[PDB]
Amino acid sequence: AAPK
Amino acid sequence: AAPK
Amino acid sequence: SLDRVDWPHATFSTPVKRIFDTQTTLDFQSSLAIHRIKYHLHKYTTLISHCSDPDPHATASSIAMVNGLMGVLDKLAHLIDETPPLPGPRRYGNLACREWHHKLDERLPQWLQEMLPSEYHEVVPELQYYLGNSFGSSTRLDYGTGHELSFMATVAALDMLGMFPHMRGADVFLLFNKYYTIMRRLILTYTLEPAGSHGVWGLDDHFHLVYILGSSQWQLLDAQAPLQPREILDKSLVREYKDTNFYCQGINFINEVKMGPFEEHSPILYDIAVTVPRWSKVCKGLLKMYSVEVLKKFPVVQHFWFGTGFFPWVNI
Amino acid sequence: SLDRVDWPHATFSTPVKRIFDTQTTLDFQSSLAIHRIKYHLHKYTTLISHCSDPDPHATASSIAMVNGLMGVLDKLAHLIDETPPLGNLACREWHHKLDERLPQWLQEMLPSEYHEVVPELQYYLGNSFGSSTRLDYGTGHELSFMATVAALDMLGMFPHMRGADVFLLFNKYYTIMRRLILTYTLEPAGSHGVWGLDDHFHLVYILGSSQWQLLDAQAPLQPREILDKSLVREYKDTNFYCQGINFINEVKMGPFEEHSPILYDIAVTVPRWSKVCKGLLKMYSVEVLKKFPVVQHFWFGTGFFPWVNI
Ligand SMILES: [Cl-]
Repeated sequence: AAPK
Repeated sequence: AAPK
Repeated sequence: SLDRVDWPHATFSTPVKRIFDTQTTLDFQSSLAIHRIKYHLHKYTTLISHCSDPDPHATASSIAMVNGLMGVLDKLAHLIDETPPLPGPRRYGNLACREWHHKLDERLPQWLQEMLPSEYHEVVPELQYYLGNSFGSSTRLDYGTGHELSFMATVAALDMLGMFPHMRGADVFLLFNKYYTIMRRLILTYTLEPAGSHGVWGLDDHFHLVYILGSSQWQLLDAQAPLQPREILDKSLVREYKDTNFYCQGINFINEVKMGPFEEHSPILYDIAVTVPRWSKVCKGLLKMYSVEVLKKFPVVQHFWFGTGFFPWVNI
Repeated sequence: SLDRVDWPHATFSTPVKRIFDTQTTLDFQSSLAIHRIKYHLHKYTTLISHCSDPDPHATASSIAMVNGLMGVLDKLAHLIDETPPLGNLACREWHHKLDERLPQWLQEMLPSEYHEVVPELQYYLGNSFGSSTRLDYGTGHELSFMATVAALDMLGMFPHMRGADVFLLFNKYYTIMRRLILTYTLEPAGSHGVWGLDDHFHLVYILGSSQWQLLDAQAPLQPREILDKSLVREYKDTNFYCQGINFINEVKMGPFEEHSPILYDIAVTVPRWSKVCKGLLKMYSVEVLKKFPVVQHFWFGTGFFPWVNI
């Protein structure tokens, strides 16, 4: 969902 | 390895 | 219900943050806000595929409201002129931009005041927000799928109030055409950075909806369509249709801005052009994409804010 | 071997496009060239962890070639000064002069018993500056730089190379790069956007972390502290990471958590530099070396980075  |  | 805000008995307030982290983007997947969004996106896609062949010189709907939402885009379009950009390197968000948004955040509430008739003004704070957030980031000096998503949201709101009776694909064509005219002009003048951009691993730096719309328009004609998906690869033909069709309009805009061989810089659109035999496929595929690549990704959706009127953070 | 070149008995030729598609990016993964790249990657990285506190107004190494190559970087720096803007159309123009004058300048740089090496070198360095025609810069160009300094290493041009030189060299290189990007308005070449590490660079941040890695907890900054604008500013001549993050800081406008979510994440998450370094390497092999949009334009000669198996 969100960059890591 | 490449966008598709 | 996915389609009509229960006007009168349903209360509005200023929308507020709700997407925060990974889970929060996921709970959003099941919200009433989203089912409305996906619904109005379906409708406008379905509608627009009636308009394969829009009037490039069209000026007004027969619906009052497409004409107001037209005229208010018009007013905030005049604003760019009043906000000459700052000299210097054409490389990042050009600073003049903060100013334009200050001016916007000042007469928008007025301009929607006039636009909706009396009885509705108690809708503005919610509406204000969405339209307001349609044109790029206030302080990042960017613009991407998330705001484009916000404009569709504005319209869906106005729609949810039942002020687009019998809206034909030509009305969707008309409002978005002005919308993209403006956004094309903002991106170039304020020299804006992309937001939520997935780089060379995304559809387009700023847009996705344009393409789902463009593609829809030729959906129903595919074999008898003035161009094939293969052909948007031809700078000359794209130009020929860039007024009649959002997909050409999109591709034309990449083409203007970005410098290399098209295949190197827009590899996905390239693959589509070379791989999807027909527009009805592209659109099916570009819709599936939207709901992954925008509706489910955080950098892209976290500035969707929820009120209690149009796009509530309640479950299903 | 990863390390030397059969000089003079391996032959050298103008590099030539080799990575074409998904298939051939996966072959490349077993090329001599790739291991020769990975090998020097490690080298510079561990060397530089020797150099947490480099002389920020050092000019000259004690090694012959690092001033020679310094001097070449310098000869083309100067080229910019004589090629003003209106990506930016003045720029193909700059690249044009780079190839008129560059084979020539590497002519001086090496011993006359070496000239056979240029077409190949010529290619690798002359491509460390972003595309002739696409008007972009990205990590494949950065990887090209390293590649070049590796060619030199491989002719043993650099005996007992020290961290401090692997600084100095690179530190100069980026100095030009920050310049070329702004003066030319060069776009991001081959990037993930927000889903990538930096619009333009990945090595700055490996080196960057190396340096502070050995001392981690006694490092002047900790990894969460890159998020403070002035602490970052203090270190940016002396530490590549801060230089990296400084650059972002003076170019990208919103909150940092918002426009470089990945670097943010690192900084709020990875407790110690050695681990930050460890990650960025692992990630350099996925995100740069196995990504075709990024390596496609790494061409292969017969002499330095050859397109053959193991
Ligand atoms: Cl700021």
